Amino acid sequence: KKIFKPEELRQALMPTLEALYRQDPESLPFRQPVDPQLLGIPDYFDIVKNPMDLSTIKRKLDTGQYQEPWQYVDDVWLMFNNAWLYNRKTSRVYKFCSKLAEVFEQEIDPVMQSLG
Ligand SMILES: CCOc1ccc(C(C)=O)cc1-c1cccc(N2CCCC(F)(F)C2)c1
Repeated sequence: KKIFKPEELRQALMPTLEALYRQDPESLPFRQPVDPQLLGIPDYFDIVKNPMDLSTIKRKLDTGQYQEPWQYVDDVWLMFNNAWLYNRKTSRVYKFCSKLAEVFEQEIDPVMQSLG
């Protein structure tokens, strides 16, 4: 049973998160937690029960909250699923989410092979 050290996870997985941050404009809606009052979308927390964003994932990596790589992947996918659930298919946020999911799939695969 492989035990992953926090710095091993940070060194392997942080570059995949940085690849999402580097997408501009597509990462802009995801860099900070959704603020429904500021954005004028007060129904947000009625629809999205478990919010997630890039800055929260980065903090979890920096503070050793993930014991296994799949837990990090689950949080990235939670962020994507929240955006596809909440936003309309024609919206900027939905299409930007779809682009981030393509980028993430490409970056995470070789990294998971290396962590095996
Ligand atoms: C359109 C209502 O804002 C949102 C709705 C939903 C969600 C989620 C993640 O479900 C996010 C945002 C959000 C948050 C910050 C910035 C931005 N943007 C600023 C730059 C231009 C832009 F990238 F197109 C959009 C969008």
